[PDB]
Amino acid sequence: LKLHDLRPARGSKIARTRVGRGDGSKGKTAGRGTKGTRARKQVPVTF
RNA sequence: GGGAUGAGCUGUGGGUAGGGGUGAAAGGCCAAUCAAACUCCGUGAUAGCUGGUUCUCCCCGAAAUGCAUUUAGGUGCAGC
Ligand SMILES: [Mg+2]
Ligand SMILES: [Mg+2]
Ligand SMILES: [Mg+2]
Ligand SMILES: [Mg+2]
Ligand SMILES: [Mg+2]
Ligand SMILES: [Mg+2]
Ligand SMILES: [Mg+2]
Ligand SMILES: [Mg+2]
Ligand SMILES: [Mg+2]
Ligand SMILES: [Mg+2]
Ligand SMILES: [Mg+2]
Ligand SMILES: [Mg+2]
Ligand SMILES: [Mg+2]
Ligand SMILES: [Mg+2]
Ligand SMILES: [Mg+2]
Repeated sequence: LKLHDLRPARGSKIARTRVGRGDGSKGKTAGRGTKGTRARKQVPVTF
């Protein structure tokens, strides 16, 4: 009863990763690090 | 300082338009930009390049080597 009693099952919802938001998380390169192709583009799988 | 009756100077009106014009020829000039004007559109062109990418704490923690490469400052697989 009482919609303020419904909650999701544990582990079903996790927070997304926000990737360009300071040093305490994926810092400034947002997990890329590099300076080459992969810093700005994707490499085709066939390559 | 040169020309200053001449292949002179100048007013008004007109014509030639972009791979086109015009040039007593310098790649010169075509509205302060010309080895191909300007504006809008394709268009948020592309850039293996340069720059930037924003709150927190806990655990772990590298690599700068091999092979291949229109390859060597890029990338694929291996290694970590
Ligand atoms: Mg910073
Ligand atoms: Mg990453
Ligand atoms: Mg890289
Ligand atoms: Mg580097
Ligand atoms: Mg950087
Ligand atoms: Mg594709
Ligand atoms: Mg004389
Ligand atoms: Mg004289
Ligand atoms: Mg006219
Ligand atoms: Mg042109
Ligand atoms: Mg010359
Ligand atoms: Mg001019
Ligand atoms: Mg051209
Ligand atoms: Mg298009
Ligand atoms: Mg440690």
